[PDB]
Amino acid sequence: AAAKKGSEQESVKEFLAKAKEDFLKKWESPAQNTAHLDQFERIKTLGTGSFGRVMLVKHKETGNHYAMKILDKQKVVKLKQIEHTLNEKRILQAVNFPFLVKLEFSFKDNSNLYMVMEYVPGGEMFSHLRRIGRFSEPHARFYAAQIVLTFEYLHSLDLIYRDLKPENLLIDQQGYIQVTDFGFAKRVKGRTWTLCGTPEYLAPEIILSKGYNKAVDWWALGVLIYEMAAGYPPFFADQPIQIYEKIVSGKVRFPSHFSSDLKDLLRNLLQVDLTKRFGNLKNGVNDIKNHKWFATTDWIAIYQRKVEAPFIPKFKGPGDTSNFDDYEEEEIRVSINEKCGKEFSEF
Amino acid sequence: TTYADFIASGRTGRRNAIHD
Ligand SMILES: O=S(=O)(NCCNC/C=C/c1ccc(Br)cc1)c1cccc2cnccc12
Repeated sequence: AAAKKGSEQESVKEFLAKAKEDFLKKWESPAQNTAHLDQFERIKTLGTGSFGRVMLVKHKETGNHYAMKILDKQKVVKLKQIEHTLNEKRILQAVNFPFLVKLEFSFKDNSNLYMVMEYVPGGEMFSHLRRIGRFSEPHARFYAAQIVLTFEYLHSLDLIYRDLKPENLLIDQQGYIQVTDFGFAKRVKGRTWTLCGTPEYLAPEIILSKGYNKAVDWWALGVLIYEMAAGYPPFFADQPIQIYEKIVSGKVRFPSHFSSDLKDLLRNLLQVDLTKRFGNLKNGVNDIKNHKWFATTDWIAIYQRKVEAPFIPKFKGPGDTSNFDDYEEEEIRVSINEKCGKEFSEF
Repeated sequence: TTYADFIASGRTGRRNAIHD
């Protein structure tokens, strides 16, 4: 089944060729400077990172709500994330898939870069997962199927995503996944070397400074599925170094409640040996799609959003943020002097 | 239990990406 090249495979191939045509046009001529800060009313912070924050905003002219990522150019420079930030915007403006958050506008001012994306009101998978404890296998399977199709899409465009984790997956009003955080996404044919990601999710080849490819995203998928079904990651400790020792050791233990199909899938994803890792073999993504654990999954129905979600987030009208944690707010200051102009000229 | 060890650990909150 995993090797068989049936008519279904040709349909996927057909779809992906058209998707690549659309992507390359936007890749080669990126949208730039498509809004201004004063067009948006800033409401509330939805998340924070090392070099900025994401805030709920309201677009004045339409009344639509969006999630606006505000990046401090000076902080980006100090953390040596200039190229990664250029990658993030150039890639996100060019992609189009039902499980990828849309970038609606982007622009910059003297101080900051801005990416205005669709607001996804159901909150982070992380929040729901921690609160509930763990997801059932059918629940985790539903989410995992979306990541599988999303990685099939991204990878066909020569993109590596490199930051899969529940914190970067939002749940929409239909209970479907929206992948956010393209900060480490990169278009690369062949090999790359940057040590980036999140410790619990890093493939062993990343931590061992080997040079790596899209197979790191499949390993990260193994970590995500494990964490969703177990309630904890397959490699955890109090400090990152300790996590890395676990990751490289080649040993993984599964909760006693894991189905034997689930265990088998995870052994093939959390496979240190690249000649053996699912997603990285002659059959590519089909080794995953045709695994026993996914027997009940109808891939076309998932793509079409026809499958009933295992839960719908509580929705209390537009602009409601009760699915998100509260963060300290800080006034956006725009310097009277342009910072780091040369470095971000293409943004 | 592994779950109890996880809940008692310092990494059950949001995990930051590593840059440098
Ligand atoms: O609030 S988020 O940021 N949650 C997803 C990632 N977890 C929070 C991390 C935020 C963050 C902000 C700035 C940097 Br620099 C790094 C991380 C977030 C990001 C992008 C789009 C969103 C759409 N709707 C709701 C939230 C959205």
